[PDB]
Amino acid sequence: CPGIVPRSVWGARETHCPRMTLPAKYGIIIHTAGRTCNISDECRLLVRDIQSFYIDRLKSCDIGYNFLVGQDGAIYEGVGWNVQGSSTPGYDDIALGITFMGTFTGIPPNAAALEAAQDLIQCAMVKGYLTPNYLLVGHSDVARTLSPGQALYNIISTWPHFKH
Amino acid sequence: CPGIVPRSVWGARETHCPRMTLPAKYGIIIHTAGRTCNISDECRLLVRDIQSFYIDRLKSCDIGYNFLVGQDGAIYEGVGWNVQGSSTPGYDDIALGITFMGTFTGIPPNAAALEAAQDLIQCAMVKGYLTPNYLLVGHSDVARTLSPGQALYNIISTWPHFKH
Amino acid sequence: CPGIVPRSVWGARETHCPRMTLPAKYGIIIHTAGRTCNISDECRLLVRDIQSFYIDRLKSCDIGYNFLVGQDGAIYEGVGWNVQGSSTPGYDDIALGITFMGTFTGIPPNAAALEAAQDLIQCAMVKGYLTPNYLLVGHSDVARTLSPGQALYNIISTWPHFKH
Amino acid sequence: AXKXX
Repeated sequence: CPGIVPRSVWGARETHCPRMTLPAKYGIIIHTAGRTCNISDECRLLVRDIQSFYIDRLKSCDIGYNFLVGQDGAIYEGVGWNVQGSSTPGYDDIALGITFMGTFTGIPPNAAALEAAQDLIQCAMVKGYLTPNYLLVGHSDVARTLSPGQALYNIISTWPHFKH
Repeated sequence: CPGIVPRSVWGARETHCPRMTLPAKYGIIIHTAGRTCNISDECRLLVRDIQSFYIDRLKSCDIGYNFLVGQDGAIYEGVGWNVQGSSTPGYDDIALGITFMGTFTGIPPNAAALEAAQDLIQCAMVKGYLTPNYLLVGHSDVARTLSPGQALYNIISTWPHFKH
Repeated sequence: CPGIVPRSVWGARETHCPRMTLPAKYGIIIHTAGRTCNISDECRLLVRDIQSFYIDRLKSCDIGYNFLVGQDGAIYEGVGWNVQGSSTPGYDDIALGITFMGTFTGIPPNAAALEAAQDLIQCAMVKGYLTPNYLLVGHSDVARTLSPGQALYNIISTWPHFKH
Repeated sequence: AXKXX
């Protein structure tokens, strides 16, 4: 889909992890709970630091998110559409993880970011990447976490195909 | 060759630069003219910082050195045996760059380090990575620079295949 | 893990060396290239001989191996799970060295010893001592050496989590 | 350093 800066432009380290079978029946909104980014050259560096945390500290195969969102109106590829993520035990092989870079427990993402996210989700089902009757959900609905924050959680609660 | 920690181990960024044709005719010794490292986990980090400076600040395709040396007695892969470096105008496509992490103008590198460099070069020609009549030269002989330091230069002047 | 005779039992010398951080991403199979032992009282003595060689002769802080294997079917603690060894420059702070007391370039170790080594590794992963996706490797893969012998290298090449 | 061949 349009508007996504690929793994080669931001300098992702190379890996080889379990493949994902489409279409995915679930959609998962997550937040990093860390610092955020506003200019391009700055976000590419933020995406670099996160993948390295997942590989070096958590001992995971790769960044645990399918896609990420920068406060710069752009979308950055994590593991992509064709690889499973690792943030929700038991839903990983049938879901797509989308997380905004930053801490949005009290403050939500800017307009340009939320727009970037919805356009991505709509482009997903229009192309069969997401089942025709998929289920959008909050990270907290199927995991031992507070993510993706109350503020951002109430926003997506109104979006299409949410479960509840 | 053994005693070499790969790009995946110290976490290198992904690139796709002009490849190099073997064997190489020149062998150039360089020093970074910066800070050094003595413990493993500490060196892995110094190599990440240097690659990033070349890509981000210098606008080069990748780290401009084929191999690097830490004072922990281990060798670290830059661009490798199969990719050209970018430090000597007119010799890059026909040479192999080996630099020592640190500033050795007045003080030379420890024993552990010096041994690793010679061990590496010896493995290179033994496997055809360097022409049987390759030429060893200081960086100062073929570039507008003082590198790799007078103290380090004087020591390598006695090494084999040196040009002078 | 059961089946391990401790330092106090074989009478080790006192030391105070750098600690290791668990889990360890690598597992290294090594051999001493020295004499072997078949009866307990004899192995306890060989272990004392090895420690003193590293300390008195090589000027090392302690025995350079985490654990050792005897042909009496028992396992002997070198520096342990919580201390770094010194046998692979650049991989020491992230690996667990396991070496069989003896020389196995042509003849591999008896069934008793091999069974205790595999049991130890399995007990290591289960208790989180080794990352669930650790990498098994021979000393020759990451160092300037022929250890742990061709005979032993072939056997371990079929063992799980091997890299290659 | 110092690209150009």
